[PDB]
Amino acid sequence: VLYENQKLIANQFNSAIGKIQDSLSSTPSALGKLQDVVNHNAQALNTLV
Amino acid sequence: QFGRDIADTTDAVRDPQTLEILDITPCSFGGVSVITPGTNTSNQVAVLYQ
Ligand SMILES: *[C@@H]1O[C@H](CO)[C@@H](O[C@@H]2O[C@H](CO)[C@@H](O)[C@H](O)[C@H]2NC(C)=O)[C@H](O)[C@H]1NC(C)=O
Ligand SMILES: *[C@@H]1O[C@H](CO)[C@@H](O[C@@H]2O[C@H](CO)[C@@H](O)[C@H](O)[C@H]2NC(C)=O)[C@H](O)[C@H]1NC(C)=O
Repeated sequence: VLYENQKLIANQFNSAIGKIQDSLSSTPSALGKLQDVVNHNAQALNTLV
Repeated sequence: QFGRDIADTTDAVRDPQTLEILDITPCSFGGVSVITPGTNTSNQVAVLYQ
């Protein structure tokens, strides 16, 4: 099934790459875990001081 | 007369004699670190300031 539609799956892979490139910056809430851990460390330091 | 920051500490102050703004920052300090190959191999040590 690979070489029957190699151009089609190449175009689909390129479309998926473009879609995920758009979706990574489409919303500012797609990186919630890093923002949460950074804010938790910052708030821990803030309440420490 | 003086300013503060997010830590609610002293970072800037106005002198009572003139009108020049000052800044307060602590000098260099930290925990000292050591690097040694062990007493069973050699005796030279490399002291490190973190
Ligand atoms: C299988 O699905 C893919 C994607 O859903 C189809 O590729 C699309 O085909 C249409 C019409 O042929 C084009 O207008 C689109 O541009 C194609 N998409 C991409 C990303 O190239 C494909 O045709 C489908 N195959 C079958 C046999 O139904
Ligand atoms: C406190 O006294 C000092 C004395 O040096 C004053 O400083 C002088 O003030 C005069 C008046 O403006 C200036 O012409 C001089 O150039 C200043 N000298 C220096 C070294 O700064 C100062 O102004 C006084 N402060 C107050 C609030 O009266």
